Amino acid sequence: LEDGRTLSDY
Repeated sequence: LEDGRTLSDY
């Protein structure tokens, strides 16, 4: 998805 979605998570 996105790192912004969740740092190194998404």
